[PDB]
Amino acid sequence: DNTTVFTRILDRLLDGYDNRLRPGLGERVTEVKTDIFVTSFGPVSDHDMEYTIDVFFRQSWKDERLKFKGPMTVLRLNNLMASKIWTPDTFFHNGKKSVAHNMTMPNKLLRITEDGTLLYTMRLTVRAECPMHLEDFPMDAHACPLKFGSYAYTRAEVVYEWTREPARSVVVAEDGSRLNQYDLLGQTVDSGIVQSSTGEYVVMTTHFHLKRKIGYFVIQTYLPCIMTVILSQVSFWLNRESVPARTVFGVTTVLTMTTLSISARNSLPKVAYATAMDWFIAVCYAFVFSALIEFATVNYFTKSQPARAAKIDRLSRIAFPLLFGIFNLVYWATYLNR
Amino acid sequence: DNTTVFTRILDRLLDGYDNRLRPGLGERVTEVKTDIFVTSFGPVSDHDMEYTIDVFFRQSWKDERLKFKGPMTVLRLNNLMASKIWTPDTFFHNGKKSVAHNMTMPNKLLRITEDGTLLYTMRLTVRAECPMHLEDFPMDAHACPLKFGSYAYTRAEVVYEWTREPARSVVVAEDGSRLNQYDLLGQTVDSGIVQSSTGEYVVMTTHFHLKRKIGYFVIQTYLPCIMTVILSQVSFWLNRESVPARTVFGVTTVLTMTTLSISARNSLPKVAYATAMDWFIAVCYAFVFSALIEFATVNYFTKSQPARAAKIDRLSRIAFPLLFGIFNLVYWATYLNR
Amino acid sequence: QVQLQESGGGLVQAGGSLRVSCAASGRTFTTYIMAWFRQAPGKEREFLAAMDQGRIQYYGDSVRGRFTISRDYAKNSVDLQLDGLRPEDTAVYYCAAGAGFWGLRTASSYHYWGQGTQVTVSS
Amino acid sequence: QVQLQESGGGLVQAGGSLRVSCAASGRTFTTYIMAWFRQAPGKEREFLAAMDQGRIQYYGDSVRGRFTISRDYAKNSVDLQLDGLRPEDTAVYYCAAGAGFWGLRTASSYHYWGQGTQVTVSS
Amino acid sequence: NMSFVKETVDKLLKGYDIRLRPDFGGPPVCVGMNIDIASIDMVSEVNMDYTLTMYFQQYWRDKRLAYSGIPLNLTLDNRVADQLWVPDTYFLNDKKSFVHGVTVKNRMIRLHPDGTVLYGLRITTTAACMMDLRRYPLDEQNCTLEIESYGYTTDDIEFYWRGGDKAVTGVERIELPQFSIVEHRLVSRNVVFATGAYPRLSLSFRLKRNIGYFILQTYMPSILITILSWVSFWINYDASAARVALGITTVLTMTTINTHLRETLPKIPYVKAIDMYLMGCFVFVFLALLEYAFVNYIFFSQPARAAAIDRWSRIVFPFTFSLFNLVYWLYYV
Amino acid sequence: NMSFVKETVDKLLKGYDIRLRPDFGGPPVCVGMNIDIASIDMVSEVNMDYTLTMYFQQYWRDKRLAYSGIPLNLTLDNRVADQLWVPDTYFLNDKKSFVHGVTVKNRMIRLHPDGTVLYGLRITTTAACMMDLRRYPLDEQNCTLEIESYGYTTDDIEFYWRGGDKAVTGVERIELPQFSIVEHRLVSRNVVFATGAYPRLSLSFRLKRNIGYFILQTYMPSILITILSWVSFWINYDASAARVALGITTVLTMTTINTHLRETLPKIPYVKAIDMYLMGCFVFVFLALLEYAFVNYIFFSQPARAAAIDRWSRIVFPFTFSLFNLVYWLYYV
Amino acid sequence: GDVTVILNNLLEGYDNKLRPDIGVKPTLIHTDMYVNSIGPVNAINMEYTIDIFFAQTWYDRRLKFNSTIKVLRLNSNMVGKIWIPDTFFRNSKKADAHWITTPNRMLRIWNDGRVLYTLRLTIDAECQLQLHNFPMDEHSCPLEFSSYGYPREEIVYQWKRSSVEVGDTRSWRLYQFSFVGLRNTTEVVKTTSGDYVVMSVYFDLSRRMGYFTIQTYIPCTLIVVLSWVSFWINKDAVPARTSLGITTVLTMTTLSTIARKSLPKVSYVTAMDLFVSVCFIFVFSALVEYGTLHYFVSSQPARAAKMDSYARIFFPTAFCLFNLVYWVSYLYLG
Ligand SMILES: *[C@@H]1O[C@H](CO)[C@@H](O[C@@H]2O[C@H](CO)[C@@H](O[C@@H]3O[C@H](CO[C@H]4O[C@H](CO[C@H]5O[C@H](CO)[C@@H](O)[C@H](O)[C@@H]5O[C@H]5O[C@H](CO)[C@@H](O)[C@H](O)[C@@H]5O)[C@@H](O)[C@H](O[C@H]5O[C@H](CO)[C@@H](O)[C@H](O)[C@@H]5O)[C@@H]4O)[C@@H](O)[C@H](O[C@H]4O[C@H](CO)[C@@H](O)[C@H](O)[C@@H]4O[C@@H]4O[C@H](CO)[C@@H](O)[C@H](O)[C@@H]4O[C@@H]4O[C@H](CO)[C@@H](O)[C@H](O)[C@@H]4O)[C@@H]3O)[C@H](O)[C@H]2NC(C)=O)[C@H](O)[C@H]1NC(C)=O
Ligand SMILES: CCCCCCCCCC
Repeated sequence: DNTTVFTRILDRLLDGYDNRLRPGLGERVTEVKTDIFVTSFGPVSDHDMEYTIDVFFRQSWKDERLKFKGPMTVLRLNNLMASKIWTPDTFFHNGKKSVAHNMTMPNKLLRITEDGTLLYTMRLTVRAECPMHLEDFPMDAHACPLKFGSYAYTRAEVVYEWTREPARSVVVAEDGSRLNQYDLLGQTVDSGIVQSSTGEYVVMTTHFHLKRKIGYFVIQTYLPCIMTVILSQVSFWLNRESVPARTVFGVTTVLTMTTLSISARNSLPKVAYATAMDWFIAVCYAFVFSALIEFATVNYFTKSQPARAAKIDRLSRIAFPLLFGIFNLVYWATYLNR
Repeated sequence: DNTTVFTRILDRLLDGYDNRLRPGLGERVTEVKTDIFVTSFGPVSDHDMEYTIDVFFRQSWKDERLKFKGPMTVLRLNNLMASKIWTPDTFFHNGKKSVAHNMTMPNKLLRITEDGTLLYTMRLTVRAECPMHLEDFPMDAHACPLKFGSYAYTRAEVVYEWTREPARSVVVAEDGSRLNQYDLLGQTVDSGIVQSSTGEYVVMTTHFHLKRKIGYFVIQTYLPCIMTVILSQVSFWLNRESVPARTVFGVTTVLTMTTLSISARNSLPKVAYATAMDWFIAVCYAFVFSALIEFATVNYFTKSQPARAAKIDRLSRIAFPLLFGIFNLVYWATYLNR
Repeated sequence: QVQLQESGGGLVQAGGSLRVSCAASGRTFTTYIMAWFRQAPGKEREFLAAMDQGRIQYYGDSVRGRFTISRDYAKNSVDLQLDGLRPEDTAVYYCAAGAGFWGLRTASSYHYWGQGTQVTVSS
Repeated sequence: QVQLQESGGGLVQAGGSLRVSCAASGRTFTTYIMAWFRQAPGKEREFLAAMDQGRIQYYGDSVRGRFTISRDYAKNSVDLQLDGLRPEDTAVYYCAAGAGFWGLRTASSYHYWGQGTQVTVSS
Repeated sequence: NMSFVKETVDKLLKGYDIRLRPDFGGPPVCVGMNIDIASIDMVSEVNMDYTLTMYFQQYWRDKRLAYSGIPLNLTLDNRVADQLWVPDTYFLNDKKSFVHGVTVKNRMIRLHPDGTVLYGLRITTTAACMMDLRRYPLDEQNCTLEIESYGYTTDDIEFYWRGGDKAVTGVERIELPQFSIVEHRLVSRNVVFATGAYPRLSLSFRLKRNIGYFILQTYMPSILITILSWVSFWINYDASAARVALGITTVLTMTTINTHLRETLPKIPYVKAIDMYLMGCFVFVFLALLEYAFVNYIFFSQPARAAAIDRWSRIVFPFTFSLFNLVYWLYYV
Repeated sequence: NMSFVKETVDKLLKGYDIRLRPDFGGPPVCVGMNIDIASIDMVSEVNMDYTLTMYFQQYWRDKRLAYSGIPLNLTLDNRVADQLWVPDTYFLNDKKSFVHGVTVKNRMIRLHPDGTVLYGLRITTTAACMMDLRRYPLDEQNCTLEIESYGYTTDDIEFYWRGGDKAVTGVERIELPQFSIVEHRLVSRNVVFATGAYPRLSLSFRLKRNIGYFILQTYMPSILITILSWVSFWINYDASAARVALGITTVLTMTTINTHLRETLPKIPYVKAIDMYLMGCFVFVFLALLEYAFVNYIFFSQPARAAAIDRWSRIVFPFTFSLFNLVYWLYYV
Repeated sequence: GDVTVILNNLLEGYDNKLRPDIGVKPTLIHTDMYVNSIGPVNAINMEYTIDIFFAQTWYDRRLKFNSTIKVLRLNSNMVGKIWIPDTFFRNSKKADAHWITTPNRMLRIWNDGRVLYTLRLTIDAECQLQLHNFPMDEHSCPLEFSSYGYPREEIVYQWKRSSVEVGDTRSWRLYQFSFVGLRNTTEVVKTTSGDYVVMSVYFDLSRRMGYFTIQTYIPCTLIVVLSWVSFWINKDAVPARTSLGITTVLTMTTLSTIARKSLPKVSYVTAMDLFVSVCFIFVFSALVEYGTLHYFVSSQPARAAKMDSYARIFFPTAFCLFNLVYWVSYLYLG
C-alpha cells in the first residue's frame, strides 16, 4: 500500500488539470527561475560564424494546482510526467539548430515539492549565432551571445529571472572546454527586453568572451612568409655574373608568396575587407617583389656602369634586412597591444 | 448549423469504413489514374549516378463506399482525412532516399466527388538512379528513367493508367530547370510489367533524355591541354645552343600534362575504362613527350653531325603543328556526331 | 566485336511454340536494353518487346499477351516465346540492344543489331 | 573617418520629454551595439541603455521604465527618449558603439565614441 | 476564475471539426501573413540556394473559436494547434525546411474574443534560386520565396500581406559577408495548375556581391604575375636560361590560377566575367614568352633589330595591358 | 495454454504505474549494466570524438512484475517496454546517438519469475574525447564513456558493473586501422551537481597510434628531400644555376610538405612531434642553400677556402643530420 | 463484405506481445532476399550500401480462417496489429526502410495461417577490407542477420530453396569491383544472454585494375622514362641534366601522396606503395648517377664517358626487369 498512496496523489493532481493554461492565468504573472550549467563549450566555427554549447538548462516556477500533502515532501517523478503538466515554451533567440537529447531516454527531470514548486531541467546542445568582426584576424576577440526567452507569452504573462545572483547563475564546468583555437576568458550575464510584432518579451542573455590563440597561424602563415622574404634576400649576395641563378631566386619566391596569399583565407568566411593577416602577406609580397626589381636594375647597369651596379648591391644588403626588421617591430607592436 | 451538415456527411462515410480493404475487393480491379507535374528537374550527380526531381504526384480512383448527397458536388477536405481511407501504396522502383514535404503542413490534398471518385496529390522530392555509360564523356547523352508502381497489389488487383494521353500526362514546368551541365531534350512516357517472386506488378515508366553541355570542359581541360602542346612546340624555334633553356621547356610541359591528366578525372566516378577525354589527354601527352625526345635527339647529334641536327629541327617545326592539327580534326569529327 | 547472334525460329504450322533466342557476345549487355523487332517483307520494321536492366517488360499493342520476352542476365542472352502464331507473324525477327535514348520503342535508339531470324507461319 | 555625431537636447523646465539623437558616419554599425552613457559633472560616466542587432534593449537601474532606446538601422542611428526628466538627470549624454567585449555595460568596451550633448533640467 | 476559463476552452473544442475549414461551403477564408526575418545565411552558388530563418505569422478569423465574457487574448499552449484548423501553407521553391523544437516546438497560438486566430512559427528553410553567373563576381542575384496554399483554391482561401509594404520586417538588420541586400519586394497574384487556381505570395530580394574579396584573391595575383612577366624585357636577350625560366613560370602559374578558382563554383557551361580576365591575362603573358622566342631566333643574324623589339616591349606591353583593364573595368562596372 | 500466458501478462500491467520507480519512496533500486562492444571506428582528431556501436544491457528487479505458475523467462515484444519503467540512463559525453530500428526497434524485454527485468538496447554513439596531440603521431590517447542517471540521485538508484571486470566484452575484436587498443578500464563513482549526487559508471580505452603510416607519408619524404639537398655539395661551385636550382626546390618542397600535413588536423596552437621534425629538416635544407651562397660569394677572391667549405660540408651535414634523428627518435620513443 | 468480419475475428483477443506457440516449439521462419543493387563500396570507411527486398514467411495458428477466400492480401496497415519477428542486421551501420509514398511493406495471410511479410530496405553494412594486395585485392563482404531477443529455443531461421536472388548483376553501382559469386550460410552464435541463429550472405568481389592504370601506374611509369632522357644529354650541360633530375624526384613525391588518398590510413605497405617506392628509387638513383658522373668529369674524363653509356642500358633493363617480377608476383602468386 506504500506505492498506492503516491498513485492516488498523482491521480488527484492531474484530475481536472488543464495543461493548456499557464499558472495564474488572468490573475498574476508566471515567474520562471533559470540557471545554466555548461558541461562543455564546443568548438567555434569561423566559416559559419557560430559555436556549439552543451548545457544543463534548469527552470523553476510555481503552480498552485500541483500542491499536495503526503509521506514525502518532493516527488522525483519520471520525465513523461512533464508532458502532462504546463511547462514554459523557452527557446533560444539566436539558436540555429539545437538538440534535446533523448538517449537512452529523454534527458529531463521533474520534481514537485509539496508547496507547488517545480524543478524542470533538461540537457541540450545549442548551435548559436556569433557575428565576428575579423578586422584583427588572427589577433581578434569576440563576445558570443546566448539569448533565450518565451516564444508565445509576452512579458505581461511570463517573466524570467536568474535563480541566484546573475554572475553565479551560469556555471561552467572546469574540464568542459572543447575549444581548439580559442580561450574562454569569462562570461557576462545580463537581461533585456525585446519588442516584436506581437508584444514585449523578456530576454535573458549570456555573453562568452573568447580570445583567439595565434599559435597556429604563426606556424602556418607567419613563418613561411618570413622565410620566403629572407630567402629572396640571399640573392643580393650572389655575384652579378650568376644571371640565371639570381632569376630563379626572384621567380620562385614571388611564386611562393602567391601560393601563401591564396591559401591564407581558406578557413575564414569570404569577408570583403583586409584582416591583420592580409596586411602582413601584402607587405611581405612587396619586399619579395622589390628584391627582384633590384636585380633587374643591377643587371641593367652591368657592363656599362659597373661602379653603380656594385654600389646598389652593397646598399641592398643593408636596406632590405633593416626595413623588414623595422616593419615587424611596427606590425607586432600595433596589433599585440589591442 | 451550416457546417454541421458536412460534419454529419463525413461521419457517415467513415461509419463502418475499413481502410484495410481496397475498393471493389473480390468484385473488380482497382484502376488508378496517374499523372505527374514536374515543378523542377533538379541537378544530376555523376558521382552518385542519380538525379533529383520535384513533382506534384496526382492519383485518382473510384471508391463507391464514399458516395454522398449534399449541397456541394465536391468536398475539398483536409489531408488529415486521407489517412482514414484507402490510398494506393505506390513506390518508385529505382527510387533512392526520397522526401515527402511537411512544411508547414503535410503537402497533400484530398477531394471527393459525389460519385465516389477521389483525387489525391502530394508534393515529393524523388531521388532516382540513372545508370550512365561514361565512354563518351564529356560528350555523352543519357536517358534517365522514373519507374513507379504498387508494392503489395499485383496486376490482378490494382492497375495504373495515365489520366490523359501518355505524352501529356507527364508535364514539366516551363521555368523549373535546375540543371547546370545538362539539357532536357524531352521525355518519353510508357508503361510495362515486372515479374517478381510474389506476382506480376504493373509499373509505369518515364524516361528523361539528357545531353551534357561541353562548355565547362573546353575551358577546364581542353584549352589548357591545347596550349600546353603549343607551348612545347615553341622549343623548336630556340637555337640549339640553348640547352638549359630548351630543357626547361620540355620538362615543365611534361609535368603540366601530368597535372591536367590527374585533375581531369576528379569530376567522374572512379570507372575502369577510358573516356573520350582520356584519349585526348593521352595524345596530348604523347605530343608533349615526343617534343622532349626530339630535343634529346637534336642535342645528341650536335657537335658531331651539326647538319643532320639542323634538318631534324627544321622538319619538326612543320610536322608537329601539322600532325596535331590533323589529330584535332579527326578527334572532334568523331565524337561530335555520336 | 559485338555479335548479337540469333538462334531458333523457323517454319511453323498452325501456330505453336516457336521460341527464338538471341545471344550477346563480345560485350556484357546487362545494363543495356535488349529488344525484339519484326520486319514483314516490304511493310516496315515493327517493335515487339523489350526488357531493360530492371526486368521491366514492354510490349507492342499488337502482340501484347501473345509473345513473352525473358532475359538470362547470367548468360547475356534474351529469348522471346512465340505462342498462338498467325500468318501475320511471318517475317524476319531481329534482335537489338541499346541505351534507349529518345525512346525504347524506336529502332534508331539501338546501336547493335542481329542478322535476323526467319519465322514462317503456314495456315 | 568614423564620427558619431549627436544632436537634440538642450534646456527642459520642470521635467518633460526631451529626445536625444545620434547619427553615425564612416562605418555601418548594423552588427555593433549602440549604447548611451551619461556623465555628471566631474562624477563618473554611467551606463544608460543599449541595443544590439537583435533589438534586445538593456537599461540601467536608475533609468529603467523612463528612458527608451531605439535604433534606425536603415539610417544607422540610435535615439534615446528622455521622459519624466528630473534635476538629477542634468549631465552630458554620450553616444557609443562597440562589440561589448567583457560587458556591454562597461565604458571600456566601446571603441567608437561621440563628442557630447548637454541636457539641462530647470526646476 | 481559472475554472471558468477551462470551461470556455473545452466548450470551443467540443464538437469542433478539424477536417473543415472556416466558412466551409461558403466565402473563402482570408489569411494574412507576416514575416519577421531573423537571419539570411549560406547563400551558395554551388548548390544554387540560400538559407532563411524567420518568424512566420498567419492571421485569420474562425467563428467556431469565438468566446464571450473573457476580456483577454487567450494565449494557449502550442500543443493546442493540433486540434484546430490551420492553413496548409507551403513554400514551392523550398528544398529543405524545419520548425525549431528546442526546448519545445517553437509555435504560437493566440485566440481573440471575436474568433480571430494568430498562428506563428519559427521556420528555417533552404529555398532555391538559380543564379546567372555570367557577370561573376560583379553580379546581382534575385532570390525569392514562393508562398502558396496546397489544397485550397481561390474559391476556398485568400492570401494577403498583413500591413501592406510593412508585412516583412528585419531585412535592414541583415549583414551578409559577401552580399548586400539592395531591395526586397512583396508580390500577390494567382497561379493556375491542372487542379485549379491557387493564391500565391512572393517575397524577393535583390542581392549584390561585394567585390572587395575577389580583388585580394583573384585580380591582384593575376595582375602581379602579369607584371612579373614584363621584367623579362629588361634582361639581356642573350641570357637564354633566365628569360625562358621567367617566361615559362608566369605562363604556367596563370594556367594554375584559372583552374584553381573553379573548384568552389558549379560546372556552368558559359564564360564568367572572371574567366575573361584570367584569359585576358594569359594572352599577355603568353605573348611575352613568344616575344622572347622571336628575339632568340633572330638575335644572331640581326643583332640590332632584336634589341629594338625588347625596347618597344617595355612600352607596348605595359600600355596595352592598362588599355585592356580600362575596357574590362568599364564594361562590367 | 497460450491464453493463460496472455492472462498472466495482462495481470501484471493492470494498475501498473509507469511514473513510479520500483520501491518508490523506499530503498534505492540497483541497476546492473553490461556492454558488448561490436565495433569502434571513426576515431577523428579533427572533430575530437569517436563512434561506438554496442549491445547495451541493463538489469534490475521490479517486484510488481513478478508472476507465478509459468516456469519460463517471458521474452515479450519490444513494444512492451513503452508500458514499463526503465532507468533514465544517459551518456554525458554523447554528441549524437541513436537506437537502430531495422527491421524493428533493436530492443529486448525479458521478464523473470521473481520480477527481474533484462532490458537491452543496440546503440551507436558518437562520443567526444579531447586529445593531447603534442606527441602526434607518437601519442597515446585515452577516450572514455560516461554512464549516468539523469533524474535519479543516489537515494533512488544505484549503478554497478554486472560481473565485475568481465562486464565489458568484445574489446579484443575491434579493428582500428590507425590505433591499437592497449587496455580498457571500468570505474564506478559518484558525481555531485547542484541537483544532487548521481551514480556514474565509466568505461575508458587507452589507444596507441600506429606510426607505420606516417613513416611512408611524412618521415620518408622528409629524409629523402634532405638527402637530396646534399647532392649540391658534390657539384662544382662554378655551376651556379645548377646548385641554386637544387637548393631552391628542396627548400620550397619542405615548406609544402609541412603545410599540407597540418591542414589534416584541427588548428591546435602548440607544436606537435611531427612539426618539430619538419622544422628540423627545414633548417638542414635552408642551411645547404645558405652554405652555397657563402661559397659563391667567396670563390672569386679566394678559391682555396671555397673548396674547403664544400669538403667539410660533405661530412658535417650527413653526420649532424644522423645525430638529429638519433636525439629525436630516442626522445619520442 | 465479410472480409471485414473475418479480420475482426482474427484480431479479436489477439495479443501481439506473444510469439506464436509461446510454450510449445520454436517459430520457424523462412527468409528470402532479392538484391536490387549493391551500391558503392567505400574503402575509407570500410562499408558498402545494399538495397534489397527482404521477405519473411512463418506460421501463426491464431490467424486461421475458413471461407472460400484463400489468401488475404493486405497492406502495411495490419503490420502493427500482428506479431512480427524482431529481425535485425548484426553488422549494419545505418539502415532504413522506404516510406514513399507509403511504408513499403507487404502482408499476405493464407487460410491455414501462413504469413508472408515483405519490406524494402537500404543497408550500409560493415565490411573489413584487407588491403595488402591493393589494387589487386579480393574481398568477401558479409551480411548477417538474426533475432535480437529470441534465442534458438524460440526463433529458428532457415533459407528457402533459392533464397538470395539477383537481377541484372552489372546494373549495380559497383564501379571498381566486379561481383563474382554469393554464398549463404547458417550458424548459431552464442552471446551473453542466449544462443542465437545467425544467417549470413557473403558477396565475393574482385577489384578492377583499369582505373589505377590510368591514375597511378601510367603516370609513374612515364616519370621514370622521363628521367632516362638525362642520359642522352651532354654531361657539360650541368643545369640541363639537374632540372630534368630534380623535377622528376619532386614529381614522384607528388604522385605518391595522391595514390594514397583512396586508401584508409593503414600502417602496412600495399602493392601500390611497393610500386611507387621502387619507382622513387629509380628516379633518385638517376640523379645520384649524374652527381657521381659530374664529380669525375675533370679527374677522369675518359672514365666519365663509360659511366653514362652504361646507364643507357642498366637503367632501362633494371626497370623492365622489376615490372616482370612485380606483375608476375601479384597476378600469379598472390
Ligand atoms: C528521440 O526523439 C526522436 C524524435 O525527435 C524519436 O524519433 C521518433 O521515433 C518514433 C518511434 O520511436 C517515430 O514514431 C513512429 O514512426 C513510424 C514511422 O517512422 C518512419 O517514418 C517517419 C515519418 O513518418 C511519416 O510518414 C509515415 C509514412 O511514410 C507515416 O506512417 C507517419 O505517420 C508520418 O506521416 C506524417 O508525416 C508525413 C511527412 O513525413 C506526412 O506526409 C503524413 O501526412 C504525416 O503527417 C520517419 O521520420 C522515420 O525516420 C526516422 O526514424 C527512423 C527510426 O524509426 C530512423 O531510422 C530515421 O533515420 C529517422 O530518424 C521512419 O522512416 C510510424 O509508423 C509510427 O506510427 C505508427 O505507430 C504508432 C504507434 O502504434 C501509431 O500511433 C501511429 O498511428 C502509426 O500507426 C501504425 O502505422 C504502421 C505503419 O506501417 C502500421 O503498420 C501500424 O499497424 C499502425 O497503423 C495504424 O495503427 C492505428 C492504431 O492501431 C490504426 O488505428 C490505423 O488504422 C492503422 O492500422 C510512429 O509515428 C517518430 O516518427 C520519430 N520521429 C522522427 C522525427 O523521425 C526517437 O525515437 C527518440 N528516441 C528515443 C530513444 O526516445
Ligand atoms: C649524398 C649523396 C651524394 C651522391 C653523389 C656523390 C658524388 C661523388 C661520388 C664519388
